[PDB]
Amino acid sequence: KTVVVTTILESPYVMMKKNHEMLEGNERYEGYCVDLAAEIAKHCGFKYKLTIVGDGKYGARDADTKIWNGMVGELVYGKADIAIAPLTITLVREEVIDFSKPFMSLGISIMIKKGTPIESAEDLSKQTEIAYGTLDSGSTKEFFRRSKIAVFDKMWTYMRSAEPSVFVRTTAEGVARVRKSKGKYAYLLESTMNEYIEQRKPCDTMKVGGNLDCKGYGIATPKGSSLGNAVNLAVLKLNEQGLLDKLKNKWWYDKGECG
Amino acid sequence: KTVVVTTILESPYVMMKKNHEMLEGNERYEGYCVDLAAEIAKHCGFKYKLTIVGDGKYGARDADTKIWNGMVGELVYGKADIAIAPLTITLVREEVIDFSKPFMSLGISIMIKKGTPIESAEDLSKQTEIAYGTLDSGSTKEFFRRSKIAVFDKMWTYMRSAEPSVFVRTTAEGVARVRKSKGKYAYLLESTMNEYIEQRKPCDTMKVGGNLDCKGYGIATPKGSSLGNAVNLAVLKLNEQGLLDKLKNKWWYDKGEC
Ligand SMILES: O=c1[nH]c2cc(C(F)(F)F)c(N3CCOCC3)cc2n(CP(=O)(O)O)c1=O
Ligand SMILES: O=c1[nH]c2cc(C(F)(F)F)c(N3CCOCC3)cc2n(CP(=O)(O)O)c1=O
Repeated sequence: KTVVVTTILESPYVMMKKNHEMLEGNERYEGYCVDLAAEIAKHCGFKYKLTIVGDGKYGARDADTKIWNGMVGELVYGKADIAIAPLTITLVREEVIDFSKPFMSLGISIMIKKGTPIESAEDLSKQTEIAYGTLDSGSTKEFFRRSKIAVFDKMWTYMRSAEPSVFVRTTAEGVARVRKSKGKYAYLLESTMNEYIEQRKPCDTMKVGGNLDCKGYGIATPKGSSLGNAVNLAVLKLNEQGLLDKLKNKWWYDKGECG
Repeated sequence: KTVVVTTILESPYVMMKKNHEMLEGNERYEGYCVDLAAEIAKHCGFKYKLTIVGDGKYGARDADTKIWNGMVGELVYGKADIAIAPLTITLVREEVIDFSKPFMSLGISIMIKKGTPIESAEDLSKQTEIAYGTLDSGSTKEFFRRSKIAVFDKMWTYMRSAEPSVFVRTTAEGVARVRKSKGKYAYLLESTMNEYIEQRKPCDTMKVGGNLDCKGYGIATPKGSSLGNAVNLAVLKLNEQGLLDKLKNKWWYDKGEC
């Protein structure tokens, strides 16, 4: 009764150890969610095997085929018993899977090259000298579109029609575009990923302002899992105990490069 | 067999009906959490008695006595089986009681008298001609103490050492102070209460800006309640079904006045 854990390769949640070819099983991996899985496993009392989600995806309905992909699909279709990953708690996913209480809280945020005279989304909306965009598809792009909040709809008005296109294909593209643009491009992305980059060499980016919305990552189990309650109580206790905060400090700041 | 529901009189969550002296039992009360209690009950299959928390409080641990007051205390000390109320999910409360998934999302927000040239917290930070404050003790002032976001810490720098005192003794004081100052005082309070007041006569306040943090209201049960699981699944399904949004629309906007 070894529990199959599905997860995803995304720094610093799960990463390959430098010498991973020499190692086997769970020892190939390290990261925030590697450590979290061990704590949850400990608290619930199960042995487990970490597996990387086959298709590299978090989980969406292939839009017109009704079939779930990513880690969600691995749970609904019985290929994994638990997902321990930065998986966003959403209502469409709650229709088919269960989430624990959030193990991390995050939201959309602004990344700038340090010295950029921007402090907030309002600041970006009021001005055109500094360009700004988001990933070229995903929740952050989707959030600005369907927002009705005036500051956010003005931002969508600007980004949708800007030329050259202010959207980027990957997080790495957005970040390179911030560092290369002399402080005249700003990037909208998840605060956790933003705080992670601000601790990476060459330490020239910074997160500014408060977050623009409220999301959480939760641990997911298939509906009717016998683990659901035990997992939820583990997260609650790990959160109360400060362990979640200690793991965040370890992988973001202890293992950081800019402190 | 009848479960005791503790809740609090807080408009529009639970309110006395116009003719409450004429009625008995659960029919004396009405509101968002009155209707929610009915849905939770329906979904979980229990009869229930609505009772108003004896001391009118939400729940805190007296530092000197270790004793909980309010609805939290009524759950932990066995006076109630469930709280169905706008009770904030917090880490100190989760140590002693269980919360369902949130049935409502809210945050700190800015209430303005209409016509005040303020649109955001940053705006308030850059200026002093318009004063601004919060309740004189509680989570919102507390959030400003420990903030490290630049705009929010500059605000706290200002508010702590301001004269006359920008803090107020009750929400009625803060709201009356917004209406009394023709737009030269701004009040920081929960987004839900802010949106509620903006739909009530005399329709002179409004919520401005986005929320400053992320909080949630949850249904609470004593630790080890057999209802904990049923309630959580009920809230999830009511949320999925849109009932929580419909109840918000009903008590905030359908029954609004502006
Ligand atoms: O559940 C989800 N969890 C996610 C977790 C992450 C992060 F932890 F930051 F890695 C990200 N990153 C966004 C930045 O580029 C790399 C991936 C995306 C996620 N998405 C897709 P989105 O919400 O459309 O962006 C989900 O759906
Ligand atoms: O659980 C809690 N739920 C609360 C719910 C509300 C309301 F908004 F009415 F629903 C309020 N306020 C009274 C109305 O005007 C401002 C907000 C306070 C609450 N508090 C104390 P706080 O956290 O110090 O603010 C709690 O502890």
